Amino acid sequence: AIKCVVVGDGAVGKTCLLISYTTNAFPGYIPTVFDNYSANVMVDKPVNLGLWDTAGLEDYDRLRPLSYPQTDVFLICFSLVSPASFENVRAKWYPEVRHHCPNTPIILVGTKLDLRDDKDTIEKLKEKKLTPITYPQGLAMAKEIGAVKYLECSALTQRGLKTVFDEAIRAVL
Ligand SMILES: Nc1nc2c(ncn2[C@@H]2O[C@H](COP(=O)(O)OP(=O)(O)NP(=O)(O)O)[C@@H](O)[C@H]2O)c(=O)[nH]1
Ligand SMILES: [Mg+2]
Repeated sequence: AIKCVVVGDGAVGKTCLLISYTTNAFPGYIPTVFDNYSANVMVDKPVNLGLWDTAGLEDYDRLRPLSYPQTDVFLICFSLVSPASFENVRAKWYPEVRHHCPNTPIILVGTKLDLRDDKDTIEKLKEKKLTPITYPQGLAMAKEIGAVKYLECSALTQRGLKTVFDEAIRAVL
């Protein structure tokens, strides 16, 4: 099995992405405490992928890193429509992962891709003087954190969803 650990701010869509990917179902917001999912996947070919779905809420900061030993690949996730979560990629998640796992490959994943170029979402953000994260900004952030790939997905439409796991696996094999 490959151990893939998924981290990122509360509500960015970690659980939706894992459940959408393993089951084709879309939940179902219940904040995660901790869950383990597993998929037998064909990449490039069969793989047992163990997915560790972590708590994004700050109450679990002291506990979350207990999950980290032995990880094969990390997914650091941020919502493409939440600039705070994007800044936390380098302000919180990158350092927390690296504190514990200096070497383990990171994939940076921008989530809720279906909302990024949604007009109502862009309007609401604009009122707040903010704008969705664009692909080149995500790429710059991937570079700044030495992520091995930057990928965008939607758990809702499944755009980009398979490639996230193909690349997590390619990162390890
Ligand atoms: N529009 C859209 N909404 C999404 C998508 N993925 C998740 N959401 C919404 O964002 C909310 C948070 O989703 P969830 O996966 O539970 O977030 P989480 O990162 O696992 N939060 P926690 O760290 O607290 O477990 C849910 O209401 C969910 O339906 C998406 O791909 N598109
Ligand atoms: Mg969750």
